[PDB]
Amino acid sequence: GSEFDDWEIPDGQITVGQRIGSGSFGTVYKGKWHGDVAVKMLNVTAPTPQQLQAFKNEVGVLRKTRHVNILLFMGYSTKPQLAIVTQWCEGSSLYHHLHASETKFEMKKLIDIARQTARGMDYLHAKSIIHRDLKSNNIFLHEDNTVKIGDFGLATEKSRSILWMAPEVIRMNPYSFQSDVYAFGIVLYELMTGQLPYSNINNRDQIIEMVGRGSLSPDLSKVRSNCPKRMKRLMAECLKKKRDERPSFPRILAEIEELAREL
Amino acid sequence: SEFDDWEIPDGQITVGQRIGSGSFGTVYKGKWHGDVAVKMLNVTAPTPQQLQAFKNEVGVLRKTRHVNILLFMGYSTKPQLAIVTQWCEGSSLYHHLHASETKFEMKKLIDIARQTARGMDYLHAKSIIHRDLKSNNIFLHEDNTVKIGDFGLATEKSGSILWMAPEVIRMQDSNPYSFQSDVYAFGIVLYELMTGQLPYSNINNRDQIIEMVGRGSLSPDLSKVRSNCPKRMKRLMAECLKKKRDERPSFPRILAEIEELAREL
Ligand SMILES: [Cl-]
Ligand SMILES: [Cl-]
Repeated sequence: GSEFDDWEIPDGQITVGQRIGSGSFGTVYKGKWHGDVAVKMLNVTAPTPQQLQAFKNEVGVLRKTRHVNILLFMGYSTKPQLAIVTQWCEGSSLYHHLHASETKFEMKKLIDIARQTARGMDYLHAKSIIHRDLKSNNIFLHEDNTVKIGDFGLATEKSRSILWMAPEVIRMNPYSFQSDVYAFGIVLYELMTGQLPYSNINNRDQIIEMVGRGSLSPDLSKVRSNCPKRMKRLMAECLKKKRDERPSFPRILAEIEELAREL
Repeated sequence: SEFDDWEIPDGQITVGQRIGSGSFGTVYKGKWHGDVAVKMLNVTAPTPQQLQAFKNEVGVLRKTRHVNILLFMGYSTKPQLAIVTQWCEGSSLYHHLHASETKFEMKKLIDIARQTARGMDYLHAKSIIHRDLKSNNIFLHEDNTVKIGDFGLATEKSGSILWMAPEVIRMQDSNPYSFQSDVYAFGIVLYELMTGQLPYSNINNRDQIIEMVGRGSLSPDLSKVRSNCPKRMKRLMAECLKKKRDERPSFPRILAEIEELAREL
């Protein structure tokens, strides 16, 4: 029975702190409410009655999409600008661990992260939400070791980073549940290899079309030796160039769940 | 082995976010009865000989205390050689200036300069040469106090060249460091505060910078200072940046001068 007005965090209750970086539609800062929060300042200066109502509509979606493996929407703030407030993940991002700290995860941990990410993506798809922007950069590690997917919000506003782009997207509308599945395949690649795909190609433009046409795909030889065979097989499916040949997330999760029992 | 009441045992620190490289090791956020910073030292298999050398640095670190330098709170040996200090939630001056492009007010900038000079004044009164002062190891605490770090392991003592005095950059293999080369480093820091940038940002070749800064023929372009940088601060900056090192002012005078010019506001 709550309404949009009630999800505003009263002015002054959030102290905004260290700037973290850019996310979809805005800038992410660390903050303090009663506890740690993340605050994403939206890039909108003076919102028209139509843009405010759209913000209301998206917020309405965020309020009802809830799962242990996606960020919790905690409210929005109005001054100085519209902002989305969420819980803070002390473990930062998967990207930061894999590619910036070069943190060493053991195989069991890699697989647990893949499993939690698949659970999260499965829930979003079950709610008919297309993420469009899945990458290790917006997969977060909570202090309690849970995976929290982020950047799934403002989906409709979206329908108005090339490494995770399915070829049909990378050459072109083109976004689908199946393109989400591909980006997840790249995240599996990141996890199972410890590196970004195409690390041997220095020019984007070479990558953009070769992957687009289909003459370039991730080098699977870079996969760790203790990576389960099933996991390798699943990754290859999610990365199918023909989008209709990719598995869906109920299937992906089932495959990772069972594959995880064997351990 | 052999009890040391300042050592933190192998189980008691939780290492968290990797932050980055500081002198002589890697910095981590961590937990020891609360947030701390943990710097893991680049020593692999420490002999009991370097361990005693380290224990001696630790003795000096304990005694070096001032509101404007990091507090040495403990060390570890297992699983790795590490120094623990307080955590500064405000991160470094470098991160704000050149990564976040945080926009500080002139008053705040001058307060940071004032607090950093106080820290450097204390060190120099204890006859300590920092040797590596730069915006990267000037930290802002949650409570707004400036905390200087990276001054430890002085007896034990890249992108750091921007802060290197000309006599330092050209005699790098000859222990060129002095109280006066610290003062220059501080002048580069004033430069960053007053212009919002790294000096020589328009030049691509580090080697060109080393050579030119070494010959005295390249120096920070002081015209790039904000329009409202006080005249006294711009002059101080230029004195700290003198190529003749004995012509640079000492920190008691640098401090006094900043105190007053800040009062005029
Ligand atoms: Cl709403
Ligand atoms: Cl909530």
